[PDB]
Amino acid sequence: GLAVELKQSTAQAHEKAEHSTFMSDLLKGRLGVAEFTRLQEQAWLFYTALEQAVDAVRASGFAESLLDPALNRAEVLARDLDKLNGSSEWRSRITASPAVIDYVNRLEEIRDNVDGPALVAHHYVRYLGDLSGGQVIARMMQRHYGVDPEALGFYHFEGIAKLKVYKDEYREKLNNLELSDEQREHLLKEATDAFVFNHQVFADLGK
Ligand SMILES: OC[C@H]1O[C@@](CO)(O[C@H]2O[C@H](CO)[C@@H](O)[C@H](O)[C@H]2O)[C@@H](O)[C@@H]1O
Repeated sequence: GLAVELKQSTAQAHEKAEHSTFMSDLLKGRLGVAEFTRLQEQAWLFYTALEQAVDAVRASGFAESLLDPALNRAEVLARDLDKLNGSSEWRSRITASPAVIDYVNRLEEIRDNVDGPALVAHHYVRYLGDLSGGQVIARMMQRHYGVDPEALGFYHFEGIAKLKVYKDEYREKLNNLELSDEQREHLLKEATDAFVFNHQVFADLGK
């Protein structure tokens, strides 16, 4: 099944992502609200691009049931940033890091080429992450740094009642997605690329 193969093919990349110095220090309480805010600013950039690609692919008629609009984060994230930054000034202030430029470039290639299988790979890596370790991240931003949960809306999925149930549903959708042999190979390859982009985002954030 695709869901298992995806999890296995990306296991090494997941571990490397999880143990990046920036993410490691952030989660262990060794940084601060400021760094979490820098992370969320960069995320707003790549989620904006991700969700444009999602919009394109869904509109094209591919992976429709997987591409649940309830997952959209860009507007929720903008409200978090308004809270974290104390105004909407950040919008005209933020600059993409070199890793984010590469990530956004890939996502815009996917969008404009309407590369459905690639988009699914990117969707899995980000959204299943948010529904998973993202829950731990939100808890630890509050506990380590006193971030108000009003500024952690990113990690809350309105009108998803049960996260584990949702993820099992998601994995079943992956398993039933019709793919040619090369589309499947491409999806798997792109999933590891997606993890590597995130690794590079964290590396730039650590400096
Ligand atoms: O579980 C998430 C993800 O982590 C991986 C590799 O990083 O597995 C590691 O962590 C698991 C628990 O979270 C352990 O059971 C496993 O032994 C360890 O390698 C991936 O396999 C997994 O999808």
